[PDB]
Amino acid sequence: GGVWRNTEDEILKAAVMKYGKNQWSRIASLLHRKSAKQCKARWYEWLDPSIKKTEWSREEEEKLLHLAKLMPTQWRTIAPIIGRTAAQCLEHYEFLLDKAAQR
Amino acid sequence: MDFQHRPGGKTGSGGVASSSESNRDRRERLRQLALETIDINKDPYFMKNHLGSYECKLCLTLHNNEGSYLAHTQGKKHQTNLARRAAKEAKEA
Amino acid sequence: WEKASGFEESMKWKKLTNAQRSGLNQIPNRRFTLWWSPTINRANVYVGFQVQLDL
Amino acid sequence: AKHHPDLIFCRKQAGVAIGRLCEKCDGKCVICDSYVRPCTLVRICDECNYGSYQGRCVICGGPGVSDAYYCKECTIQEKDRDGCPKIVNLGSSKTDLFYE
RNA sequence: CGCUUCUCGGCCUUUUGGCUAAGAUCAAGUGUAGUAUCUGUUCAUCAGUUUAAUAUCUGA
RNA sequence: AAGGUAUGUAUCAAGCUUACAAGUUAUGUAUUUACUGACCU
Ligand SMILES: [Mg+2]
Ligand SMILES: [Zn+2]
Ligand SMILES: [Zn+2]
Ligand SMILES: [Zn+2]
Repeated sequence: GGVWRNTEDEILKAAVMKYGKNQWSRIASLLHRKSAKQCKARWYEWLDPSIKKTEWSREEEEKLLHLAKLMPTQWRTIAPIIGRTAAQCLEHYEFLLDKAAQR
Repeated sequence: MDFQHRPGGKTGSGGVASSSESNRDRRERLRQLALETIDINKDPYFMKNHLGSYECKLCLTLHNNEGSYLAHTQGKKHQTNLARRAAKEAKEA
Repeated sequence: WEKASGFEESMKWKKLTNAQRSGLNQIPNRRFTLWWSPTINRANVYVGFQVQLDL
Repeated sequence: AKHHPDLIFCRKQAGVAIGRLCEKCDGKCVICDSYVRPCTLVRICDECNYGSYQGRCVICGGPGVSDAYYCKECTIQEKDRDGCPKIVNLGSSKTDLFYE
């Protein structure tokens, strides 16, 4: 299911602080539900300290609305180019801005 | 038989433990993890009581396990309501 | 012949260290060898050295 | 029992019919519900021992095997001198488990 | 008195050393009745309601 | 033939060796996590 509540997010933050980056079985060894694939998936999808998980700018939105017209799907190719880079934060932006350009 | 390329094991091994001993070791391991993380954070309000549970000491709040404590570092900011106790500590900035 | 639970649906879902997980199952391999024991152990192919088991 | 708090006892006048326990519950006391020190036989009323219900388990309602007893700790508290301890209703356990 | 260098001590990364194919793989739990605890969360003057006392309703 | 039934220590003789050199309480809830009852095929 992969629900990822807070009491495992903070333990994952502690584990990545202790063990490292390319070492995921050793920190899935202490979570009782999760495998190492799900640990990689969250720590690069939600818990990465480089993720600017708020603050929608104005430069990146005028960037993506004619960056997601170049390659129309593919929000994992244009995720590092935007650098909002969660690859669904981009999809949140694009569906919100095509609601606000419709209303 | 491949005596070279069979998945090895050592004699007198005793084998891999059951689920109860494994996740008890997981809870002890996770205890050592959270203790060393708060030791690195140098938190002076983490207390462990007489029965293996965790307490925010300024907060006076109980916590069953480790991630119940170290997810109580964000709500109910007495953490900055010690600015009143710092004003009693020193009448200026 | 054998019928008994080589599928062994969820076996009794045990812990299986390493060599009991991936190693080869010796027991059909040795019951086949038991089964043709008169012709795999015949007394007169080379008729030199033979070794009797104790007891 | 003490475990399932919604089970109700019969509590009518105890006749001469000796209580019985199923094979799954042999040795259980009826009130304090433990295994040690049985001291006093169970006498159940005539409505809870009639016809089809004879020799049937006090607790489970399964087919009885051995005689039922109270503890010494039920005896000296005189929890045997109340009504007949025949658990009447089947409620919220071994019903939903049957539907599961 | 000041300046550069030298040596002794008060000391703030030291994990078992290196290399292979990250060496290699792995990691099942239910249902029932109840509690405790975090997180999220929010907290103008009568009259009778109610409560041990307190705190909803209605009143201007 | 090796590759599997480990090796590493501490006392106790034959094997082998010379036969030699030698005077802030609190609520309502969304909500996990822990815990209880010899609860249960
Ligand atoms: Mg080996
Ligand atoms: Zn009893
Ligand atoms: Zn009765
Ligand atoms: Zn019974």
